[PDB]
Amino acid sequence: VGQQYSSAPLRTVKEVQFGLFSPEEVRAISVAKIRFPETMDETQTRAKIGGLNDPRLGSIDRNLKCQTCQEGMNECPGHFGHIDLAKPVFHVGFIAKIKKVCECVCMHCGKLLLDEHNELMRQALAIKDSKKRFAAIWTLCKTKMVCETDVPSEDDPTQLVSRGGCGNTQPTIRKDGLKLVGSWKKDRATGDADEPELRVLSTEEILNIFKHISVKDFTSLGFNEVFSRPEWMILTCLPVPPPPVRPSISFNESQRGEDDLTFKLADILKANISLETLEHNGAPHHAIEEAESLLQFHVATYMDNDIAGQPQALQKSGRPVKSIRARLKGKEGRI
Amino acid sequence: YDRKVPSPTGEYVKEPEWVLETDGVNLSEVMTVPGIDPTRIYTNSFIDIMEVLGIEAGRAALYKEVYNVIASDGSYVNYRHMALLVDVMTTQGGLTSVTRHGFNRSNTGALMRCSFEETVEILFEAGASAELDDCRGVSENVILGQMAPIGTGAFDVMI
Amino acid sequence: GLRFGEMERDCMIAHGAASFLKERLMEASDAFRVHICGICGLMTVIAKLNHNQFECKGCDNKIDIYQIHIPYAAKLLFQELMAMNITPRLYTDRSRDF
Amino acid sequence: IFVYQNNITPSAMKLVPSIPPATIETFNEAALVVNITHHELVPKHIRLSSDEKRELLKRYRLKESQLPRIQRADPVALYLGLKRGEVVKIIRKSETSGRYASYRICM
Amino acid sequence: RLVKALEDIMVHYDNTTRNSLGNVIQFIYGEDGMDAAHIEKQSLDTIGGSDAAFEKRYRVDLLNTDHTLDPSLLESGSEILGDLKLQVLLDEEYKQLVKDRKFLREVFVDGEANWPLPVNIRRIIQNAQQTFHIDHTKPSDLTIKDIVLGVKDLQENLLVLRGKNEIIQNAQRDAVTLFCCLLRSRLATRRVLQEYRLTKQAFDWVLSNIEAQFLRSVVHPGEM
Amino acid sequence: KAIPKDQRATTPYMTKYERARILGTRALQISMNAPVFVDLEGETDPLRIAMKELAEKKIPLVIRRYLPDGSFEDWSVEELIVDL
Ligand SMILES: [Zn+2]
Ligand SMILES: [Zn+2]
Ligand SMILES: [Zn+2]
Repeated sequence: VGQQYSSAPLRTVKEVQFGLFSPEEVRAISVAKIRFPETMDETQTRAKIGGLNDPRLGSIDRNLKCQTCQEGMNECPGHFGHIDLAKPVFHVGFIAKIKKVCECVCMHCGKLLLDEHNELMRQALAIKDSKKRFAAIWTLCKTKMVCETDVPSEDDPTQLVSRGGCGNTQPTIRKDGLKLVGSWKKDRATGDADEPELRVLSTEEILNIFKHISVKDFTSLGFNEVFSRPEWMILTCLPVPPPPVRPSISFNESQRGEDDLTFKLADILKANISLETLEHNGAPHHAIEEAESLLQFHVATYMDNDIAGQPQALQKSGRPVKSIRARLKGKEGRI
Repeated sequence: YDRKVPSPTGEYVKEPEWVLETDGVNLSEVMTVPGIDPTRIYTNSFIDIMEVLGIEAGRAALYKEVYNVIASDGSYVNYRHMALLVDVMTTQGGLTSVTRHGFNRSNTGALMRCSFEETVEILFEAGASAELDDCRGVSENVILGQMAPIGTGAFDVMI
Repeated sequence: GLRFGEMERDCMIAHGAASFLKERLMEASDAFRVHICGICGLMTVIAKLNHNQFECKGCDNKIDIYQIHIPYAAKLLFQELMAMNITPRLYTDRSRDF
Repeated sequence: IFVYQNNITPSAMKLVPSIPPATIETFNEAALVVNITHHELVPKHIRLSSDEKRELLKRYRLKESQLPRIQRADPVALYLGLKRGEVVKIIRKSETSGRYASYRICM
Repeated sequence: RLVKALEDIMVHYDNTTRNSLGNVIQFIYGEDGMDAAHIEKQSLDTIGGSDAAFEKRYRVDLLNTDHTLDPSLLESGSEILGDLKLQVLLDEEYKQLVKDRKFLREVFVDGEANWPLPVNIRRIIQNAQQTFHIDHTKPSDLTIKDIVLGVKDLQENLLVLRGKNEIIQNAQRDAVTLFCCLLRSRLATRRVLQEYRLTKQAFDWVLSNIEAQFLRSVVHPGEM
Repeated sequence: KAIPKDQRATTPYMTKYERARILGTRALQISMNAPVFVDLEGETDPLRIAMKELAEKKIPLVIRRYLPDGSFEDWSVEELIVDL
């Protein structure tokens, strides 16, 4: 539609695969490294820093430089950035999912709460529809809170068959804001085992459970092992959107105005910086987890706004907001 | 009832015959009754024909029925059309209704009329369950600025 | 009336006016040109136009790469969907690996 | 083929696949007083050898799942003892083209 | 609601009818590969009448004074009286007509003769009566072979499918069965000589024409 | 997945949708001051002109017909018979 050449064959899109970025992948694809929450100033001298919009990403001021791809502020498929998070954070839009999944797999061994030995469960496993399966399994096994070691065979209920070994009790999970809380107990009101126990299911716990689960288990669920691993519903590596995504408002020369999206990235980068600092220099133990819930907040904030708290900060005293669900909706409702 | 039938001389002859019309149904148990030609027995309940004679029969029935509805208005419509209807309504071995069965689908994709304004939760879920969109729908290709593979766009032009 | 609803859309599909449906239902947002990797449908292709160099890196592709047109909105939509860890793999063939 | 008169013990019914690979079929006498296949609305169903089937899917380049279907419990399929996977060629009359062959794959 | 269920079904280049999933709904559209707008109601004469009128009409017996082609109709009519090798052809023709009469009566039990089929033959003929100014006075310069073998080759060309293999070649035969019945019933030797005195050119023209019209009547891959 | 120039089973004729998309594209180019391969008998309209270039089998375009399986056939505008 524009001009120039391309030894590359012109073609139309026929299929479209939907998946989730693997932590590995985002790093393979990213061209930046992002460390500084700053943007274009180095001792006043205008340019950019090895931090945000600059490294290999596109440019501004009408400069044809950009990952040796040239072209300029136009005809430039903005290139993606990279940025490593300290402790693994959660992805807002999938939290609900994560639960539903945690309530389907036993904690510690990462094995489906119900096997083929269960005849009810067999029916839900024959269903060939992600929505249905994941729905049919969850409602069926969310009930059991004890990872069975043995289950009555297809024959005489007299003999029991050995299966996933770990009769450990399962927790009852309840969502509280941006975290997941669960309760335990040795039976329901059975001698010497009353009263629950409440601890917070961190992100590292969640990772081991989602990483130990085996393919045949994702299968029964809505995952493909190739484009979507449950473990990828939790963020490890933040993919950085290129400058055309978050343009920098400019009137003539010398006048601020960088998109609300670059602001929430400074917060994520800072909420990440103060986190690495602490674990390295002086770790006050459970006094750090408060800068961890901040990153967990700015990563959730930077993607969506619909919680108890609304981060409208920015440069205004008149609180505004623009995540991404907010941007997609405006464009999904415009199209 | 009248009934054009062949004559031994060859010409078709109007050879009238007695037929019983019923107001209630029990196909399974009337075929058996002796004295009747179990071959020609008919019902306007295709659902019962299917259960007793098999889906292919049902298909014929369902057509015979759809036909009469239109015919009864003096109207006429080419076979190919109702036929196609009757087939779609059949290909799965059983009689499938079309007056909206599913609340989600019938034969669409995860993008056409992104309804619910939840193209938000739909995309998140589509990422979770590695969804493979075929892009054969008009509006899905719109979002890609393409023509759908229909009529005019059902083939590529090249140099 | 005067809107172009599902109903007039159907009639146009019957007529088989494929390209008209595109011109109407679409939003004139000037088609954009992007370079896509043929192995992972992401817009991760460095198009060095002057040295015929493309590269996808991470994938190791300097040959399997295509060029496509899409409305600018489309492009942002995708990059945005990428910004949320969602992968809009764009592919150039229906004949899946099946 | 077991032709009962009134009904089978829901227990004796769990004794059908009890001897693979052989197959057991149950037919209620009443269901046989009349041969449905002789009905005026039942086209002729002809089973295809796995070879015939093979050539079928090839020549039309189809996934086994893109063929019209016939239920294993379907009356005509029960009549021919079809098994999930087998394909039937159905030759029917037509007011469009004298003959017209369709195919159905038992499930 | 109906449009929702079938909105994705189209006719593909293999002359098949499938939906967005690629599932086969009709191995040939409308079972005949034809396009409804190129169809018209025509009457298949062969079904109706007494077996007697059927015979006075389509029966030709060169080996028999009475029931042969009066030499007024044909140029080689006098010197054909008795051609053994030609009777074989006529007999094979007449046989085919009878097989058909039986077939049509098994399809349409009504005895009903009027059905929509592509190519209005009745017309093409009147379009030969006054296009070549044919006079029903002089004999035709038509050879009993010209007809019999001409009509027989035509059928090789109608074509709705082209697959070069066993299966498809049958489909092709199927999709065309009813139409040929009409063709054979109309371009039967007596008829083409005793009913509408065509000439080797008018007839050669008609044949040519029917092939064309028939091919324009096939459905175009892409029709939604 | 390609199919040799022989073995092509698809129709020898040009479908209306094909003859409709060709005239379209071609007409477009002509409207964009593109090289014309025909001798105008004094015709001004691009579509009008494309119909003539189609009429004189002078259109270097090729139609790639996709089967539903994925394979395809390539037919050059030139071959395709243009009745309609
Ligand atoms: Zn660039
Ligand atoms: Zn466990
Ligand atoms: Zn790549």
